Amino acid sequence: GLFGAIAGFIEGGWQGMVDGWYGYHHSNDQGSGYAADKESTQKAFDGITNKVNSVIEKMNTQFEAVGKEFSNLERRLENLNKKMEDGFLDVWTYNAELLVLMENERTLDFHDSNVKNLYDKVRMQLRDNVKELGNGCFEFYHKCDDECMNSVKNGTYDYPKYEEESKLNRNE
Amino acid sequence: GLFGAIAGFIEGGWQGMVDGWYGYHHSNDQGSGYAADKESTQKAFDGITNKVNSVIEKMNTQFEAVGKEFSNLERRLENLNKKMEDGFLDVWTYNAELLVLMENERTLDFHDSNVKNLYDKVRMQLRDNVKELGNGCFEFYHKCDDECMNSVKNGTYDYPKYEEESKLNRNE
Amino acid sequence: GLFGAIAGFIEGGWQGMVDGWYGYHHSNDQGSGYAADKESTQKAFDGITNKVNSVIEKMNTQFEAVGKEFSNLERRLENLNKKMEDGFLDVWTYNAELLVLMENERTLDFHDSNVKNLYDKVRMQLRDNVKELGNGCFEFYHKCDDECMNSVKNGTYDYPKYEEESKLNRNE
Amino acid sequence: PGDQICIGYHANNSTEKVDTILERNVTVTHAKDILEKTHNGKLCKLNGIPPLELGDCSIAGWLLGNPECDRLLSVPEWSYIMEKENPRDGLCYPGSFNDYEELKHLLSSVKHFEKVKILPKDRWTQHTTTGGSRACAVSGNPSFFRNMVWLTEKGSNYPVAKGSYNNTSGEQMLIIWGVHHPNDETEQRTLYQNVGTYVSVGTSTLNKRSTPEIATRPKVNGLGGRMEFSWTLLDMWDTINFESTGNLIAPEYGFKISKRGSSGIMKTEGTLENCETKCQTPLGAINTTLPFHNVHPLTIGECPKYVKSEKLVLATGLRNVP
Amino acid sequence: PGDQICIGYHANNSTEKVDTILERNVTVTHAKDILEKTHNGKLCKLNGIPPLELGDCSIAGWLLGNPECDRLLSVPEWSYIMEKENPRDGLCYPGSFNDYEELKHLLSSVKHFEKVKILPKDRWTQHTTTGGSRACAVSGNPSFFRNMVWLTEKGSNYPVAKGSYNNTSGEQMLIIWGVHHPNDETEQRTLYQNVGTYVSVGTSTLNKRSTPEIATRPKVNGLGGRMEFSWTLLDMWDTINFESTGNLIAPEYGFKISKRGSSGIMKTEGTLENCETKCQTPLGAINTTLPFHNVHPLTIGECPKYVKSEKLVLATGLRNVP
Amino acid sequence: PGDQICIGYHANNSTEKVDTILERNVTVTHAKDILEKTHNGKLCKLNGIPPLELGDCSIAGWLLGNPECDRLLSVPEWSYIMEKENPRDGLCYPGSFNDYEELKHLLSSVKHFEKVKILPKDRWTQHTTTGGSRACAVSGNPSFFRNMVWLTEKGSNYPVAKGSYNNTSGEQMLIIWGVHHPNDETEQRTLYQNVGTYVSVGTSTLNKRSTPEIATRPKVNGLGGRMEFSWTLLDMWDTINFESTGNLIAPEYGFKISKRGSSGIMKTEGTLENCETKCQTPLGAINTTLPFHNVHPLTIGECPKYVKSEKLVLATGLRNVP
Ligand SMILES: *[C@@H]1O[C@H](CO)[C@@H](O[C@@H]2O[C@H](CO)[C@@H](O)[C@H](O)[C@H]2NC(C)=O)[C@H](O)[C@H]1NC(C)=O
Ligand SMILES: *[C@@H]1O[C@H](CO)[C@@H](O[C@@H]2O[C@H](CO)[C@@H](O)[C@H](O)[C@H]2NC(C)=O)[C@H](O)[C@H]1NC(C)=O
Ligand SMILES: *[C@@H]1O[C@H](CO)[C@@H](O[C@@H]2O[C@H](CO)[C@@H](O)[C@H](O)[C@H]2NC(C)=O)[C@H](O)[C@H]1NC(C)=O
Ligand SMILES: *[C@@H]1O[C@H](CO)[C@@H](O)[C@H](O)[C@H]1NC(C)=O
Ligand SMILES: *[C@@H]1O[C@H](CO)[C@@H](O)[C@H](O)[C@H]1NC(C)=O
Ligand SMILES: *[C@@H]1O[C@H](CO)[C@@H](O)[C@H](O)[C@H]1NC(C)=O
Repeated sequence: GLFGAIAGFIEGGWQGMVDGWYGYHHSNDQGSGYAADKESTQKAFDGITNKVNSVIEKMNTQFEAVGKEFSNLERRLENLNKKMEDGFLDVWTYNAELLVLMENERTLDFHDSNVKNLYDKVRMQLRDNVKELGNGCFEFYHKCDDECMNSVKNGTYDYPKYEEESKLNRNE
Repeated sequence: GLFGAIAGFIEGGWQGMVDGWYGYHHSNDQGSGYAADKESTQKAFDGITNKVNSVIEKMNTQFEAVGKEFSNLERRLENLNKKMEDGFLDVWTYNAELLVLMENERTLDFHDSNVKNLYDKVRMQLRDNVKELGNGCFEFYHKCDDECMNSVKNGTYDYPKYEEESKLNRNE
Repeated sequence: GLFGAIAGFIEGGWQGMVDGWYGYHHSNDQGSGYAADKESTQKAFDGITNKVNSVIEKMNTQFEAVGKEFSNLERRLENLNKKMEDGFLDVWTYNAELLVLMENERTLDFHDSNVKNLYDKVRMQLRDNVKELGNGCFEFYHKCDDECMNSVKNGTYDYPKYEEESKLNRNE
Repeated sequence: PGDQICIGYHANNSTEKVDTILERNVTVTHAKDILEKTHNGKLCKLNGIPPLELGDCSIAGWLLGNPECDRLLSVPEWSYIMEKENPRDGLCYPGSFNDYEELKHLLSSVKHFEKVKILPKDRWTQHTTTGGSRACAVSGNPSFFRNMVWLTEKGSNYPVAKGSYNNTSGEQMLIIWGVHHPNDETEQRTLYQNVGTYVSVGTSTLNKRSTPEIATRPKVNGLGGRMEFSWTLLDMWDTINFESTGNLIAPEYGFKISKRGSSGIMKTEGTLENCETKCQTPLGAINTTLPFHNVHPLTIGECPKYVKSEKLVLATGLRNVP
Repeated sequence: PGDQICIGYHANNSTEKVDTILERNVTVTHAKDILEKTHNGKLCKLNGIPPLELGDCSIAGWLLGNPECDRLLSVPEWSYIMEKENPRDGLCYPGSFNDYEELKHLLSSVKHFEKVKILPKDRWTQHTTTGGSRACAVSGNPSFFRNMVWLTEKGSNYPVAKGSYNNTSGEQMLIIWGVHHPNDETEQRTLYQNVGTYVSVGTSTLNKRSTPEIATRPKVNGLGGRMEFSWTLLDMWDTINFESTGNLIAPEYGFKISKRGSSGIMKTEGTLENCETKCQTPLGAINTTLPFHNVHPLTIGECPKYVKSEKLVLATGLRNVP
Repeated sequence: PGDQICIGYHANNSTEKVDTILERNVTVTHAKDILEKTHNGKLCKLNGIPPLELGDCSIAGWLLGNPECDRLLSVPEWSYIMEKENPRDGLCYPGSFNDYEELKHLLSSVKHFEKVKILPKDRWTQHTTTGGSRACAVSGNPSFFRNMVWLTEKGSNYPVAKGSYNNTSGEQMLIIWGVHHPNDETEQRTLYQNVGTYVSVGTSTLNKRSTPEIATRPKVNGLGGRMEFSWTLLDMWDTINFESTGNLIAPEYGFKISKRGSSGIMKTEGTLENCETKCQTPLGAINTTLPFHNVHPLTIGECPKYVKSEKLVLATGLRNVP
């Protein structure tokens, strides 16, 4: 996809992560497990809700066919009426179909962007206290317990706190 | 936003930077202050100017209602005329509104892309002579006077020149 | 462009690379030369083929003018017919022109994304066994023969294999 | 190997597909179908108000009062009118109906009439009014359109026939009249005694007149004669005057427009069922909250927007990846 | 801590808002409103050329010459025509105007007439021409449409009335004529002496004829009679022939089309003010460089494109971030 | 300095340009022109079926049988009809053709007629049928529309003229008839002996009648008289009856609709050439696989979609970078 994360460097999705669109998997001495990122999920949810409403609302001023009859000596008029009602029908079918195709594209790319941005946020916080594996994972140069994992997930990781332990581990 | 810079890792805008859309803030011994990136601003300006002209120009072949009257025995014809003129009105209102919404989205994302690309250009030039803080800033592993700052801003930074001073500072 | 690679950090294209849209240039003791990335080229080709078909197919339910004649006492009717046929003509001309402009934009940005994603894939595989020059190139901290180059191109580079040679070279 | 944190995205068991410009048949975790494709196959009341079911009668058969349409002699307010493609019971005495399609169009914005006895038949004391035809027979005897009066000779005379009506009814009033075009002159003399007759009608705005045409034509419903009907909407407080020396088919009634609003004539061969809807199509009724439908273009009521699409599915979730 | 360089973006005091598909009410640093919503509330000259202000007259009242419309007897070139919804001064002698809406449509592409005295009244030496009605009275005396001639009996005779005109004027010419439909036969004999009369009109392409209808109708402007007007465009070098034994309302004049171009009839109750515009609507004049407006669909002149939108604002700058 | 691998993209010698919203005149490595702008400048057979080339004849001249149109007396199936803007050979005897544009519209869905001799001329034994005019002359002698019969006095009498035809032909049948409107009464008596004549026509659905109008008109093709033509489509198994005491212009033939389908009248001054196409425009024939064209809006056959665009080029490759 456009942003290279979904079906990209993050090669697959998680059946294990049930309560959000994007989030985390952690692994330490205490054990392992999944957790959704609530902030990013909610931001995306709001956007998508706005998107659907917009596509619908823009096609509320749409043509309606109104039943009329014509004599056998009004065939041109009848044809004009038919061409018109068919013509607007075709315009609005086009508008609906195109809009849905274009917005579906952007919807998939939006989620891709959201995943990439979350990844980059974590990356930029952890810095060289971790190894970037290339698969969506960061492997720590220090021990990172549940409290530590939680700080990363809510964007309060203490780089300086683990800096010395990490530099020592990283430099051997 | 789609590119993750604006209201993203670069958390806020600069009231201090008055003469461009994107640019720099520098901090050394000589003092500090703001400066717009003229190249990137100008490229964006040209694009946006082209965008507005395009949206306008595409809706110059737009339907016009032409005043006509009908007898009390031409009600079907009158209704046909009304349905037609209303029908094109609704089509063109749709076209105008949709176009503006879609292009507004892309306009905001364009500026976001422009900021990210400028950031990455500087990043890729400075390399490991700086620390990437995670907030749009690079902190130098060497002293970088006004002349040095100016070289970064016009894409002529001397990586090799400061390499040794930086590696020594970085490695302690 | 939106993704910053094409006419971006990768400043120019390759006349030397004839059998694909994206790919590689390698340089070692055995010599040098060009090679297209078949996977990424093919994925893009399929997308673009789908794109053109879609733009065409969405405008197959398009208005047709049908020849009719009117008396000198049917001028309003004649005008209605003319306004209608012209009106749909203008709608469909708008739809065709706009669609092509919008999709051309996205086509160029798609190729830009594809180049950036390929770059990032290689980057994330090579890691710190290479220097990132900033121009689309990676300079190896070890000797990388044709077999080694081939492994990078088909995504099977052995980071651990060259790790020690690279760390030794990199750390002096 | 050390402690790890990984970034990732949702996947599930969804097999919902969407299309994009670049790709088709993409599986997504969540999607929203915005197109209603179903209907109940029935004709229903619209917000509890039933349609006017003409059955085998046409609009003309109803308003003129073809004797096969007697169930329609007094009808309550309707929400739409059901008419068959080719109703059997129309002009029982054959002929034509001027500006008939215009009259049907008027009916699209009328929801009720009050039939008013504007020119009571018993007031034509100088003419015979028991005139009728086997083509409009009732119980094997000649009869005629219930709402109309066929004036003929009385005691071998047809004096000048005059009637007028001032519309004091409180709304505009639909009034129909006709002219008989005989097959031959024996017919003309037996019926009207007079020759070179005329039918004249005048309001503040209409001055429409006629000379009957005598002429051989193929038989329709057994008859070579024809009756040519015309109509007008008589404004409030305006007067209509009829004047004739022969061949006038006079209205006895006018139809006061008693309720106005969005309505319509639906062409259908079907019958009203005991069901309720907010949105009626000729194929059946729609009950949906979805914004689009593809059931039929000709709908009545509070309906979604019609498109020709076979599918409209918006992606809401992300690409569903194995 | 060491020397720093930071990358960033503009922010300012803008409170300008824009909408997108994904988000609404987004504040941006710069934006471009492309929708004109204002007008001056006045009817104006269009590029220095004033409209034809009919005032209380209709198109028919003007062209026929209703005596209440005498200010319009000679009018210079116009840029549009102002007509009220229900002008008081139209057919002073009541009646009808065949293909009237077609005539109004013609006027959309006509910017001037030259009225030409095609059939001077004094040349009807065999008929009375001082015929008029209290319904078209002037100074308390019976009169008539200024552009028309009501031919009646002279010395108790009405000989066959013949007039013809070859259009040598250099452009197509609008010509109107009428037929009088009397209320009764006393009227017919007093006016025309003859009975069973006719009005015939013929050009190279038109052969339109009439027999007057005598008949009781409700009074309009005090009269049960009617005058039915018809019109034709007489081509250059073609001839029109009028022929009658009674009931002809002859034109004295024809209107040569002297200037053609985009014009129109604007329906308005207002009056022309001393102002100038390039774009006129019925609500008022527009003066803008913006590409769209939402003022009124029916505009005349060099105008922006009308849309129903309440707002059209394009973002030009970036999201304005605190 | 060490071994290197570089990532990059294709460039070539392409000078193909495309536009986007943000940028214009962008050079790309590959592009797809989707707009056909060319045609062969010729009128051709459409799928091997030639058009009906009227030449100098109008639709009326053909169907009535103006003697200048004799090449069209029997024509095979056509794919479209070519008619000039102002064909010389139409109504040789001047007049009018009621609902002519409606008849032309019918022709859009008709691909062949079989002309059937419905009322053979020799069966009018009580009337002269060798009636004709110098305006329709053939070889310097008066003649007449080949498909029509001008009934006149025989032996100083014009008895009541009656003809009828039951449509047993197996398809609907187009039938035309006329009424002669003389210039003067000497003409009327010399031709018809009778005065106060009539033409009556009746089918199951049509009851259309006429009294001829005698009246001075400007000369057209040398004549002040006129013939007014009318037409009807006679349904299968229905009967048409003509009845007249003067002034009837009877059909001798009817045109059975023998093939139906999408056709059309193309307005062109050109002539058919020896060429073949699937898509014909008035400017010339189109041979393309491209989805759009900008040649002409009025096309016949299997055609691309018409747009007003001067260019439609889709980028397929990437920005072509030096
Ligand atoms: C027809 O009937 C009406 C109602 O009786 C007559 O009376 C007047 O017409 C006005 C029209 O606006 C009515 O609303 C009023 O009720 C009446 N006005 C007055 C002052 O009484 C009308 O005159 C009748 N028509 C004829 C020809 O007599
Ligand atoms: C009507 O007047 C015109 C102008 O005098 C007559 O004269 C000819 O008609 C043509 C039409 O194209 C004019 O343009 C010319 O000025 C005239 N031609 C010639 C050769 O003189 C026309 O004949 C008149 N009509 C009648 C019935 O006499
Ligand atoms: C006109 O001709 C037809 C064919 O001979 C007559 O015959 C019947 O009409 C039906 C119409 O549906 C034809 O299809 C059949 O061939 C006939 N039916 C029978 C039972 O014979 C028709 O009667 C003729 N019209 C007149 C006035 O006599
Ligand atoms: C869509 O994909 C499914 C499986 O992913 C496949 O079975 C099918 O061929 C596709 N749908 C159609 C009918 O094109
Ligand atoms: C838009 O945002 C402003 C402040 O940012 C807020 O006051 C207002 O509610 C919003 N506008 C409306 C009327 O929706
Ligand atoms: C497009 O670009 C070419 C060269 O790249 C230039 O010569 C030309 O001015 C441009 N085309 C036009 C006619 O605008």
